Amino acid sequence: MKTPITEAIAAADTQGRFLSNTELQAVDGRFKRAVASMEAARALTNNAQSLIDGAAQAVYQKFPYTTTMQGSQYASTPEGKAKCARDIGYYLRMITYCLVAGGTGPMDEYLIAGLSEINSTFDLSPSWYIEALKYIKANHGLTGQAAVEANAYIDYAINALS
Amino acid sequence: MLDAFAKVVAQADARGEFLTNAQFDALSNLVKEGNKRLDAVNRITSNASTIVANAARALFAEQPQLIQPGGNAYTNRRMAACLRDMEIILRYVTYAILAGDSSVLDDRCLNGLRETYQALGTPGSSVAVAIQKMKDAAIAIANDPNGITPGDCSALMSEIAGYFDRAAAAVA
Ligand SMILES: *[C@@H](C)[C@H]1/C(=C/c2[nH]c(/C=C3N=C(/C=C4\NC(=O)C(CC)=C4C)C(C)=C\3CCC(=O)O)c(CCC(=O)O)c2C)NC(=O)[C@@H]1C
Ligand SMILES: *[C@H](C)[C@H]1/C(=C/c2[nH]c(/C=C3N=C(/C=C4\NC(=O)C(CC)=C4C)C(C)=C\3CCC(=O)O)c(CCC(=O)O)c2C)NC(=O)[C@@H]1C
Ligand SMILES: *[C@H](C)[C@H]1/C(=C/c2[nH]c(/C=C3N=C(/C=C4\NC(=O)C(CC)=C4C)C(C)=C\3CCC(=O)O)c(CCC(=O)O)c2C)NC(=O)[C@@H]1C
Repeated sequence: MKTPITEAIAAADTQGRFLSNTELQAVDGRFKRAVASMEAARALTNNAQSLIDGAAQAVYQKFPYTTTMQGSQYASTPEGKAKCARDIGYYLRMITYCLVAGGTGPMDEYLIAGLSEINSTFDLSPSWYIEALKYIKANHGLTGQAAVEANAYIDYAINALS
Repeated sequence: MLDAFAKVVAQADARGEFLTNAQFDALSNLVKEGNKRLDAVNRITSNASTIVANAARALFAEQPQLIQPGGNAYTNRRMAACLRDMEIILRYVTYAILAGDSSVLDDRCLNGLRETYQALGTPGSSVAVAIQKMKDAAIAIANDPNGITPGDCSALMSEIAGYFDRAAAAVA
């Protein structure tokens, strides 16, 4: 989709010209930061379930009715259960992409796009997620600059959820 | 469009799964060879003018019928449009290179060009030769040992050649 690179190659093209020096410096910086972001990405990848199933309860616990209040949009069924589970993972699997990609581009085109109508139409409370997000936001046990990066895309998501 | 990083993700997403250590590595390693890739794009971008001028000089000395009255490249008018063409193609390779993915190239350049020259009655095989010539020029320069920190680029250099070839097929 859209990354610091595609960004630059885009500008040069829409101006019908070869790449600028700046744009080049840009990719460089992109690469220079990549390191931490990547390593970060892996760490999250290696802690999928521990986080998914983690934030899982976090939402089931804070908002209990979603365990009994009968309704398609509720986890009061091995179905909604599985689904609210399917969903949670999706988000995680999306923040990593962003790290590996060096930008938000992947979330924008796969999840962020049309997020409203979707939550709307299927009746899905945005807070439902911003809660689970919070969970991971502080249980990914990251430090240094890797934590910087993750809690960056994390907020971005929260942002788009409000 | 897609860059080498996005590509890997797109695929991972299709199967809706996270990246396998394999994938992470592949990518991290690319970042490693980063610098090389940039001297690459830079060096080529910096000589676009020369690269062209020469591949063309060649091309026309090789196939001299295009400059004979009637030759598809006859008349300043067409000569210009020809060069413009080349430069255009090169310009897209550079993008592909920087991206480390032919995505862009194909989409915004290669796609249906084969047909284009045909409709125009432009020898699609003679356009392939002009490209080939640019690859050689382009590579010699990108991979030149002078003025740069000695190290290995054959791989990147092969990768580049691919994009060039990829395009030269699309028309021929
Ligand atoms: C294969 C192309 C040839 C080759 C390349 C080679 N280059 C480097 C290292 C560097 N390249 C740059 C260039 C840039 N960095 C940027 O941010 C930008 C954008 C403005 C550019 C153009 C830099 C700064 C370096 C490192 C410093 C240096 O010059 O030593 C290497 C070393 C790579 C590395 O350590 O990762 C190599 C091997 N070497 C060859 O022998 C081929 C002819
Ligand atoms: C979990 C935090 C809360 C919750 C979730 C819940 N979600 C659904 C259904 C859907 N979720 C999505 C979301 C996406 N689809 C996508 O393609 C993407 C991008 C990668 C996203 C983010 C969609 C489209 C649906 C509907 C279709 C489907 O089944 O996938 C349900 C089922 C709702 C229903 O009406 O059947 C549930 C229960 N529920 C909770 O109780 C939590 C608080
Ligand atoms: C030079 C290698 C050979 C050659 C070329 C030649 N090409 C044209 C005209 C066109 N070339 C293109 C190609 C592109 N236009 C674009 O915008 C892009 C980027 C996406 C590409 C790749 C097109 C569309 C044309 C037609 C319209 C135009 O001029 O832009 C000509 C002009 C022919 C004429 O009859 O006017 C020529 C001569 N000719 C040769 O002999 C070489 C083998």
